[PDB]
Amino acid sequence: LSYGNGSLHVDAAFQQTLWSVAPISSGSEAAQGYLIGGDVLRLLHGHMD
Amino acid sequence: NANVVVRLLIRRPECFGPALRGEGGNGLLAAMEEAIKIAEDPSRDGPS
Repeated sequence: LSYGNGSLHVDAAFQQTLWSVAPISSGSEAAQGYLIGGDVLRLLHGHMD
Repeated sequence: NANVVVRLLIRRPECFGPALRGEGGNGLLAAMEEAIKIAEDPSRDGPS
């Protein structure tokens, strides 16, 4: 993480920055359907109409 | 030994001097010309 420019940048330099890794989803992925966060969907009101 | 030394030097870039360090450091040619001028001009080369 480089602060040299006015904005913060990500560059492959010989200085090292600590990165924290956070998980979003795992490999379980229980069955199908089962609405999952960060999904693209359509909200249908009536009888699929 | 060459690989180890190169790796250590690139880990610590300040070993190359004011020039060759980057972030406002002039080129090697500019540094050498400046050093020539410093050597020629007293009060910058000797203690005085």
